[PDB]
Amino acid sequence: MKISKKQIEYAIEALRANNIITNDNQYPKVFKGYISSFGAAVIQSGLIPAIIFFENEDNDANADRHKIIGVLKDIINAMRQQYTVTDATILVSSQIPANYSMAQYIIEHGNTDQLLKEITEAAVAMKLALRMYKSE
Amino acid sequence: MKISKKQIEYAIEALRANNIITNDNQYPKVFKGYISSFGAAVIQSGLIPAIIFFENEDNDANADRHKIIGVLKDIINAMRQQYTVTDATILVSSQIPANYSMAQYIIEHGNTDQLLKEITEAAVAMKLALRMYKSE
Amino acid sequence: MNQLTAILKQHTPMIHFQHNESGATLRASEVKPLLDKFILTKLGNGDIREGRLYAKKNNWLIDNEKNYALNYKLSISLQKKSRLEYLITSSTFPLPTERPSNFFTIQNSPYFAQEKCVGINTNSTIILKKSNSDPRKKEAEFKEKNWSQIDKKGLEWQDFTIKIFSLKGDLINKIQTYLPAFFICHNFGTRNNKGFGSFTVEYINNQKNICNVEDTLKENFAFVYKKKIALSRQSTLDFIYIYNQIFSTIKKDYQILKSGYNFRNEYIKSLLFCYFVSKYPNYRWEKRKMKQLIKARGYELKGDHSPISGIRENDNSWNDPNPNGYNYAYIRAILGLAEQYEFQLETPYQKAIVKIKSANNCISRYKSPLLFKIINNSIYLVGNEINTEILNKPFQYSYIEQTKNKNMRTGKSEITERTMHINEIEMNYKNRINYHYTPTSFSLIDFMQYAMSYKKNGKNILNYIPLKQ
Amino acid sequence: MPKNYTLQNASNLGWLFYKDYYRQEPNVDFISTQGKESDTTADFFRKTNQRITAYQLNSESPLVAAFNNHFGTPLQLKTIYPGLITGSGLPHQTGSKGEFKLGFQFDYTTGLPYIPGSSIKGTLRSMFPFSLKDKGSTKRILPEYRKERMEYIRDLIIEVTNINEISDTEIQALEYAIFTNSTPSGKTIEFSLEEKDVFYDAFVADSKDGVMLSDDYITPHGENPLKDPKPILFLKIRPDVTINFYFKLCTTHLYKEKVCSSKQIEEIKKQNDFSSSDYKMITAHQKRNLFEKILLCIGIGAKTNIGYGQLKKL
RNA sequence: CGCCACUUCAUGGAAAUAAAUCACUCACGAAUAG
Repeated sequence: MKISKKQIEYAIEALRANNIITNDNQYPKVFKGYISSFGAAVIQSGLIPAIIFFENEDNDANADRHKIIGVLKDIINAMRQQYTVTDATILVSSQIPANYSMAQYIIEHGNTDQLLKEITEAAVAMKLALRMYKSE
Repeated sequence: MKISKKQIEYAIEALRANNIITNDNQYPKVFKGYISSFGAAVIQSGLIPAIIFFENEDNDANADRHKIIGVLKDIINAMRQQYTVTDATILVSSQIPANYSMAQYIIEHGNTDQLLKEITEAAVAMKLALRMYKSE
Repeated sequence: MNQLTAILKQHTPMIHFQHNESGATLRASEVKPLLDKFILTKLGNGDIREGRLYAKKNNWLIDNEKNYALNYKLSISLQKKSRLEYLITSSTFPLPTERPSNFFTIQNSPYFAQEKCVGINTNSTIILKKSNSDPRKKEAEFKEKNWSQIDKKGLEWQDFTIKIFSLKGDLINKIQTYLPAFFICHNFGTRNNKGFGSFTVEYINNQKNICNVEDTLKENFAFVYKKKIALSRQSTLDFIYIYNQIFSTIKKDYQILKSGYNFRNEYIKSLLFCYFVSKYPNYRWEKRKMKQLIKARGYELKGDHSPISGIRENDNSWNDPNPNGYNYAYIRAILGLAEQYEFQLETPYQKAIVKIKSANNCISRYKSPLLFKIINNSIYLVGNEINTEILNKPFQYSYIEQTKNKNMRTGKSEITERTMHINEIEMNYKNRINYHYTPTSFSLIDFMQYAMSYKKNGKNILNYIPLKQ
Repeated sequence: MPKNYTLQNASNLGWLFYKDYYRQEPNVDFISTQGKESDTTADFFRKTNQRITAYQLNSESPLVAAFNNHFGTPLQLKTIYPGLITGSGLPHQTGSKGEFKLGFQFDYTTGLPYIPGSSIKGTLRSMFPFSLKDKGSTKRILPEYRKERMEYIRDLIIEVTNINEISDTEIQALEYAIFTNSTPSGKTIEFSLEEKDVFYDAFVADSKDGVMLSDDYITPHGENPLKDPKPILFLKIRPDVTINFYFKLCTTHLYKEKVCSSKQIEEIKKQNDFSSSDYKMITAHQKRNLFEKILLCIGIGAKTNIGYGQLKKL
């Protein structure tokens, strides 16, 4: 496992797009813990349980916790955008619909290893990209 | 990777400049491990993840681990100076702005081959120059 | 010393959700937080913040910035595993003839949950059955599995151990000082405020504990009220009979407090009602508030006498209050928030239901601000002041009509959701005291200065000896 | 499959609890907000929890017998009823109703509930004086911590072994030899392979007449006493369950204030200068007694301040 | 005495931190020259 600079760029763009990094290049402190907990849940419980937990918006948490799932979808979409025709025959290169539920997308597409690898890549990229910024 | 004396002097000046060596020629003992581990992190994780890890200032580290990234930038900038400027030279003798963090610079300027070589040599110079001082 | 090994006595049975283990005893999950709160309150001489600073200075806190927790280890273990298991309901039913020795029934109790386990349902612990000699006087049968699958049991055990461990000696000394007061002041369990939590500590570190219950109650509570219940002979036999008398008396008195008693033939008005209609005579019942609009359409409710107005006399008014108007607030919210009100329509065939919600989803709960402490068969009623956060907060009332049908090939189906279309009084029908907005200017301390002083012939309705008031 | 967890007919408890727990059935929804609170999801999780808490362990179980053969004789203790909780912080929740919201520690290969040896080591060391590092955020707590722990461990040592006098330096050396297998000041001691304290993984050994796992509730009533509390469901080890504690402990020799190995202590004894007032010994049996007393005092697991994971002798 | 329920189902914190970053030995040996 080695995270590419392109993945970090996608993570930065997605964090800015789903209103996580402010215009002052700062983020709420709880999102680092959110991302670490998501990684731990993914490895321990599974993709479906972790994505279902962090896709919730009725959660009374201290911040908009679904934003990391939105950033995940944005990173995966950007990754699938740069897929080659050689890759498109083996990998599912389709862009994940924006309104579509990420957990529902995973479930309807089985539980393929491709989605798990993409989720793990994007989670580590989110971790590093958040580490690049300051936490106020 | 032979010892480059000029890079050693650059490392000495940068270590003094980024408040690592005290007025009495001593440094926090943990910085030895920081310098030693940075090269391994670059080799076996990637340059961007290693820089992001060592540039973070929200760390639970015994000292200011981010000072080594500033020293690295100072050594790299000193090497960009005294570059033989000619039409055929591959090396970009453009100095890294102080306002830009090191992680952003490699992200925005996507010619990592020069940056990787410079960062590796600067880290070797760092480790070799840290040995002139007391390991308190 | 670094260890505290106390032996404590059980006075009233504990309702325990995890009763399926023979080792079921007091849960330290209730004791430790409440004991920490009590200890810090005593440290600050009545103030929790000052006690927190005290524990902060002496390094007794697990965390010095976030929480109230103190650094010690709580362990509660049973010495002898024999348990006396009780069934706790709200009504009185015929006792079974075949019955395990551990099983006793406290039928008339404040704890009204799990009332359906003494029904005719096949899931009822004691299945009721018609009698053959008399087509009345229901028969009782015991189902072992149903008693095993009950959610909550009332348990009484012998003397058991509470062990307190800490490496901080001064905290242990202060715990030794304050533990008898803590147990004399707090109850643990479900519906513990009504008395299913009563414990006293006998031996602290193999030393008898001479701690006066009256003095500790006087210290830690705003008002303490003693009632000498007539222990008709016995006192050496039938602790079950003693429990039945004690809890029937508690149900009697607490139903007297915030409601009436339309039972057999004797009527005594709600003292919670009588307080508000007397002090600034504008605030009236939420029940009479509710019954007014049900009769606004044709829906005749069972009963012979109209809803009460006025403090006294035998007056009845199923009609307009007066030309000016009347003040309605949720009077019964302060003495325990309620959600759903059944109103008995004339025909059994259907019911009418009123359901209450915060109207902004803020106040979903209120534990009764009264605590019932029973120590060595003596009844003490205690309490601090109410939480002012409940005062002046609105509520939204849902009006539904529910009906049941008699079998027809499947069974009972109490399912009609017609959702009564009563016209609404409107939020802010007056200044924000109309139908909601729990009454302003209440005082619990003066409420019981008022509650047990009432009625003709001079005898107290709640024959309580005022100890602290 | 039903009771009597065996290598032949039984589902892996960890697999059931973590992998098969959140499986997607044709008519079960826990993605949408309606699905998580619906009674269909509650029934699904109730069936899963029944399957989890429907397993027993026999005394003569081949798994536990293999554990005994591999790890030497066990130290058998019993569970009090808060229950026993380990690995509570592991991520296990989706926001659904009727599901276990807390993590549990399951052995991967066997599926039997267990306490990792790291937990045993940390719990045992936590009551030794030098379990706290100086750092600089510890500075204020460090003096008092060491004092109380020194007194406690001193009384325990005088209780368990036939030594009438111990010192702070001797306690420091004993603790560092037991846990770090080194000296308090860095450098190591030439210890034999046998002379090394190993803390194996404690295992569930006997659920006598009932299952080994139960379901329990912690209901944190909020800081606002006027709002609705949160019922939290988790999985605990049942009371009256035999937990086997496996250790590989040796005999510790203390001459003067320093820890000596057997090879050094033989030569020290044979030296013409010797002092029985300076030579102290803690037998592996007395070390096991000390560890057992510590475990009885403080217990093991999570929520131990609430009481979870306390033991008596079997 | 007769009847009867509705509620609530995870948040906050820690997300790695220090030690060792190569060490020792060999760094040319013979033959051919004189």
